[PDB]
Amino acid sequence: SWEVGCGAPVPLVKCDENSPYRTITGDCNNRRSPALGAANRALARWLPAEYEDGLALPFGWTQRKTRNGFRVPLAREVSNKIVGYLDEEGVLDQNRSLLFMQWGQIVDHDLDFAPETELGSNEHSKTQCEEYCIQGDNCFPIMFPKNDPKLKTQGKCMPFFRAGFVCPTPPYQSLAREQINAVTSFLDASLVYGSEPSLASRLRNLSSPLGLMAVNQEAWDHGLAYLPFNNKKPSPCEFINTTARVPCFLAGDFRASEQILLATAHTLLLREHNRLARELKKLNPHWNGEKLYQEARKILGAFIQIITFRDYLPIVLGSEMQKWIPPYQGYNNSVDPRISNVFTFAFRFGHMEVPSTVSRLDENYQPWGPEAELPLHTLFFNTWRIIKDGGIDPLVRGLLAKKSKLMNQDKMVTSELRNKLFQPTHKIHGFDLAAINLQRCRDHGMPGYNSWRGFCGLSQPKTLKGLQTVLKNKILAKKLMDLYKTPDNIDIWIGGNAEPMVERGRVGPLLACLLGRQFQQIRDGDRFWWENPGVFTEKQRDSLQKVSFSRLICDNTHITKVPLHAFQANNYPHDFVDCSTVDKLDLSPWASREN
Ligand code: HEM
Ligand SMILES: *[C@@H]1O[C@H](CO)[C@@H](O[C@@H]2O[C@H](CO)[C@@H](O)[C@H](O)[C@H]2NC(C)=O)[C@H](O)[C@H]1NC(C)=O
Ligand SMILES: *[C@@H]1O[C@H](CO)[C@@H](O[C@@H]2O[C@H](CO)[C@@H](O)[C@H](O)[C@H]2NC(C)=O)[C@H](O)[C@H]1NC(C)=O
Ligand SMILES: *[C@@H]1O[C@H](CO)[C@@H](O)[C@H](O)[C@H]1NC(C)=O
Ligand SMILES: *[C@@H]1O[C@H](CO)[C@@H](O)[C@H](O)[C@H]1NC(C)=O
Ligand SMILES: NC(=O)c1cnccn1
Ligand SMILES: NC(=O)c1cnccn1
Ligand SMILES: [Ca+2]
Ligand SMILES: [Zn+2]
Repeated sequence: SWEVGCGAPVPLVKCDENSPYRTITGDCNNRRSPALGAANRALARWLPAEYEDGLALPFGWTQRKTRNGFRVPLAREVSNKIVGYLDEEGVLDQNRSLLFMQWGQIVDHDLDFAPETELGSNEHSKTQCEEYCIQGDNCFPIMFPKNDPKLKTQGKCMPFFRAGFVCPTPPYQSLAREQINAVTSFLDASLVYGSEPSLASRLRNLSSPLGLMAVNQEAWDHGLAYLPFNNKKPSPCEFINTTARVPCFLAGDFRASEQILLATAHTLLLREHNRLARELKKLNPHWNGEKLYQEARKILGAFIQIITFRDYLPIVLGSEMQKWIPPYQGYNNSVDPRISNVFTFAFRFGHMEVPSTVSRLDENYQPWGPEAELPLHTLFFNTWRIIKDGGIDPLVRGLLAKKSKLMNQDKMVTSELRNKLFQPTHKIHGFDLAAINLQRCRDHGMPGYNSWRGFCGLSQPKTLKGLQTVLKNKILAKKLMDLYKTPDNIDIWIGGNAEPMVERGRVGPLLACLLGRQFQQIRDGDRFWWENPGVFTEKQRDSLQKVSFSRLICDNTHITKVPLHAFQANNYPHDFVDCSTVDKLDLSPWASREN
């Protein structure tokens, strides 16, 4: 009965089966089904979508329509009563660097992107939603509850537009709405190179046969490269400071400039590609542009995969790492490599790891200048602070020496994100990411908390006392029950993040299962996984095994002192060393001798 499937909007595929390299769109990875994992196709559904009308209306759209007999609470009311807090003191993670939060953002970006629908061009459809808060079509405004401080200073709501969906942009009516993943599902550095041919070419430097990525020609970081500017107007980065008038950066991913430390991470990755390309050129003078670029791109992809699976996932999943991601056993073409719609919400556990401020530190790892520490919100879409205020080095020192925020049942998300988020085209630092996450969860037709608990083989609390035991928190379960009248209605983003973290990890049991299962598939179902026999030669793998985020910093910045385990909390100068005692990536095995 279940159909072969739709996909009118989706592009046609032709595959070079000889190709030793990935496509930019992800197509051709799986040979039997070439479109699996490819960008711009529907996110996978691990469970049937749950919409108010079974097809496309989110729960909460029709006021009179209940979910399981109860009205769903406003996303902003759950944010105000459960997610927010005042005191930032004592909220830091004693054993994770700020780099741990940032890498999580980088990895998410590489894997999934579900952009708001496109209809606002030559239209006030976007202007109206914002200006008048009238719910309709793609406009699904986040209404402020009665006692909300924002009602007094910001109006009746926060604009919010429904995510883009496959086939008709216009709503379909026989089968459940499926949201689109605009990027490639493989952990493949698509955030650096782009997931569309159109964008991938624009990022390259084709003026020279060196396989380099294009760089900024208007500014340099003490001779080091910056990413090219996106000269698209309007620009949110110019808008945050019309006097500095510095635009956003142009990277393989559309969100690169959202916050200063993400732009910073993208810069290091870009520098790495060119550094690898230059190096390869030396060793194999005979290799042309396409060759160099594809080879450096392939090494960068492996670097990202290694740092992620070897350093990052174990300290996220703790004790559950083995359970869900057993040691590698090779490529399995039977595995669905597609990112699931629920994983795009599970991975948002990172939102509770973002601290309230960002620091710039000098070569002594001491405050750099008079305004060295800055509130996070002044840093959304902020490029000028990097270009006109010291480059990226002082920021990278902060990523190593400062701490991530620790998830806390009583202090979930910092007000820098919960009350002062800046959204492009909107003019103010007054949005709420936590509310947007909850409204989105509904937009995507997410099944509720207990459906996912069942999916992960975990208990399904039906009462306040039952929920109290699962969350090991009486007061939190009581607020959740007061808001959602049954655990069955609790949105997965908030339910999953409310659970106490597993041993040696940073997420609860439910998230560990959703995340673990996804990463296992991402690895096992990738024909181009770095450790799959034949992708790299065995000597190349011996060389890749040494990659480290410390080495990445050393080779692409002017920082000469770094920790050996960049993700753990590290203090200067004790946990820091000279870049000379740190393993280098040895590109000797890439010397291809032919004659
Ligand atoms: C200051 C740092 C961060 C900012 C400002 C931020 C901001 C945002 C915003 C504005 C959205 C779009 C929300 C929506 O429209 O539904 C989003 C989505 C998302 N965020 Fe974050 N975020 C940050 C950190 C992170 C971290 C550390 C992680 C992971 C460890 C992460 C994971 C995600 C994921 C998976 C999505 C959904 C992406 C997609 O599939 O569309 N975020 N973030
Ligand atoms: C594309 O690559 C060319 C060649 O590397 C770049 O041109 C040069 O700019 C460098 C700075 O990296 C100068 O030192 C040289 O005068 C030029 N070098 C050569 C070998 O000609 C060009 O800037 C690149 N274009 C973009 C947009 O990145
Ligand atoms: C926007 O960017 C400008 C340009 O850098 C900032 O102006 C600088 O800030 C301090 C003075 O407070 C000085 O260190 C710089 O020399 C200033 N330059 C100039 C030309 O004034 C400005 O503070 C930023 N404004 C906002 C709102 O972010
Ligand atoms: C390959 O993947 C399929 C589908 O997920 C799975 O059932 C099977 O056990 C995997 N094969 C091996 C050898 O693990
Ligand atoms: C600090 O973190 C690392 C993992 O990154 C771990 O090996 C070490 O035991 C941690 N220390 C404590 C006290 O948890
Ligand atoms: N961290 C994120 O996933 C993100 C960052 N900026 C915009 C949208 N999403
Ligand atoms: N924060 C964001 O959603 C974002 C990031 N980059 C470009 C546009 N929007
Ligand atoms: Ca990808
Ligand atoms: Zn310098």
